[PDB]
Amino acid sequence: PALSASSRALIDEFMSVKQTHAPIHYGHYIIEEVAPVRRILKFGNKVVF
Amino acid sequence: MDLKVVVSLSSRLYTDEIAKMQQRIGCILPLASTHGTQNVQGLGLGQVYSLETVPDYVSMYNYLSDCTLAVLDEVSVDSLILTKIVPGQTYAIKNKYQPFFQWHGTGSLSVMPPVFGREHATVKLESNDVDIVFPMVLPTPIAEEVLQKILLFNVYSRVVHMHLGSVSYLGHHYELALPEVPGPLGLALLDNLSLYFCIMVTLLPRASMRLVRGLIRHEHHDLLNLFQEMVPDEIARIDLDDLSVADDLSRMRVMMTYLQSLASLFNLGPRLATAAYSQETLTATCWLR
Amino acid sequence: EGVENRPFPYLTVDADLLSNLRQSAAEGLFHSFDLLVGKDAREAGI
Amino acid sequence: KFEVLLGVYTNAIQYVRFLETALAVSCVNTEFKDLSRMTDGKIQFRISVPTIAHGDGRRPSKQRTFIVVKNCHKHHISTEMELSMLDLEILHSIPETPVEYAEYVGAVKTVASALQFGVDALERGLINTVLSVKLRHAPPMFILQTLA
Amino acid sequence: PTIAHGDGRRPSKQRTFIVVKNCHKHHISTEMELSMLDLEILHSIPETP
Amino acid sequence: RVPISAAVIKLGNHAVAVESLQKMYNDTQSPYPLNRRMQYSYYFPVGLFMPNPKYTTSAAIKMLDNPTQQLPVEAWIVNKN
Amino acid sequence: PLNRRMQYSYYFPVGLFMPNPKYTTSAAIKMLDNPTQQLPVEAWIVNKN
Repeated sequence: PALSASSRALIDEFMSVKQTHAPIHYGHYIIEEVAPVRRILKFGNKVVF
Repeated sequence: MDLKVVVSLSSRLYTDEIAKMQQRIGCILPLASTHGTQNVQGLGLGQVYSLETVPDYVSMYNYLSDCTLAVLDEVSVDSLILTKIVPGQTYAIKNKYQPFFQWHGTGSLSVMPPVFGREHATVKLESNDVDIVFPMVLPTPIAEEVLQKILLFNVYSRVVHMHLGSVSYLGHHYELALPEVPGPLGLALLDNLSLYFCIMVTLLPRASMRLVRGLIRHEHHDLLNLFQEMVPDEIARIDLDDLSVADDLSRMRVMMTYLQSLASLFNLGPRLATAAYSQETLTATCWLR
Repeated sequence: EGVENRPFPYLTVDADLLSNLRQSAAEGLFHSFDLLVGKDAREAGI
Repeated sequence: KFEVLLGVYTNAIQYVRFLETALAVSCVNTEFKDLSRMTDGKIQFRISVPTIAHGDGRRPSKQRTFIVVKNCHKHHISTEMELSMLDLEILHSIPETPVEYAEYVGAVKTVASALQFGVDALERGLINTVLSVKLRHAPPMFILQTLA
Repeated sequence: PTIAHGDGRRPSKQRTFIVVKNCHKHHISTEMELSMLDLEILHSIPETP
Repeated sequence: RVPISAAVIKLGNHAVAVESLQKMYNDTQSPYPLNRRMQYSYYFPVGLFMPNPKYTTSAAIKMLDNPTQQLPVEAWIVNKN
Repeated sequence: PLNRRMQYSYYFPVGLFMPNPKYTTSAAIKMLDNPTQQLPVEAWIVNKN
């Protein structure tokens, strides 16, 4: 699975809390990407590993 | 000059495949590159003629025109050895093709896409995932009518078709497979033929209509049998003109150049000029025309 | 393109100056160079 | 007013060798060369694994031999070296004047830098085909962390 | 040098690069001054302390 | 016999060698067969509908619309940059 | 000559418009205004001091 979302807000909350982010918020979803490569993401300065 | 390609396999060729390739020794194979050592994935005609897509033969004709040709002389384990075909050398080509056309007249041969079917010349390698298809070698009098059947099936899909689907020979009739759609490049050749015809229809002469009219009403040749004793009206309304020689002479010069251009368009695929064919040895000493 | 090809006595240095050469000549690090492939790679006629 | 040639330089091609590199640790070079002479590319081994003599009355612990056949991979390694014909025309022409002696020495040096090119090309093609053999029979580690 | 390949590819023959490097020229110059009163004494001979 | 230039590392009881043929291939300007390609397939859905007993698990995010009727219609993904 | 300078270009938008399905991804920012009818007129940036 790739890093998919349903709104920009779940994207902005994925970087804010990597552990306590909600995969579902009422109708929207966010699909955290797993892969053989752990691609590192940077949105401004909030990095996730 | 060493003219010898050693096409090498990755995996081991099984014994039944060795027997099937030893059954085909001396046949034409087209190569991808002209160099001394190659790989199997790229040997033959299978890269343009695949099982997944429609049989389009006009791109196979231009592939056989562009890439080099080689004969198969030695097949062994893990490797099969080929001999290239260059101008200036005489090569022995045996008739191992499944719709058998006898080369009695020693006519010039022609290298064809496998229009008669894949599965008789499909010869299959279960060592590596590749399919070697051998191009059909056959004389050009059969080749022109096979190419015209290919070109005519696409225009007679709309409007008896078993005569166009099969081939005609002196001894036998063989079934050659036609697709429902020719393809992009076959449609391009049919488009170029349509533009040539729709331009050249106005540059037709007027005098030969008077010949066919007086010959229909006067003397039936064996060649005049197609009309079934009937003339259309277009002949009449182009025979409401008087005949001169100057415009007809310029029209016949441009007709000469247009018939030369049509000779350029129909001549597709390689041709081999045979000399001293041996019917008892079943091989033929040939060179590239 | 500004280079002569004469049968010079070329001094044989031991530097590793083959590394990234066929790609560096393509982009144009060298202002003037001659590529001699095949029969042109010869100590030329005097 | 002159035009200085500030020196003139060429590179020394390093002589790689397959028995000098450590890729030949994983290969034993047999001096037999009969598997090139042999028609079939197979060799049959009568291997015999041991067995644990079991005691409960389940099944008799029959001996284990395996008649395994290892097919040999024959690879063909080929380079080419386009060599000019007017180098041959000086190679056969005996030189007498010192300028044609220098030109003939240059022709021999051009020829001896093509045979050396061929030998240096077949000691890199050998390492390349050996390394491609060891990368064709190399299943990945995410399989053989468990299959092994 | 070139690797001999067994797969059918267009093989590069014996290549030889002849790359030359042209020299540069850097011409530098400062400008110093000298009073003519400091030269009319330099080109004389004195007989006085 | 002769010294072989090969850095030998000790992994337990075996003393394996570590040799790089990168210099052998960079003098050809040919690619080293250990810089391989790896193509994984990436799949993601777009436009799904979460079933009508609806929930959140985050008291931080507050959208200004009706939570019962909201449909994903696009899927914001990320690039390699 | 080893006290050189840089030319970094800094770009920032002034007075954009957030689209209509408005969200937020934080607590503890409570404004006494209408969140649906919100528009930036400025862009507060930070000096080098």
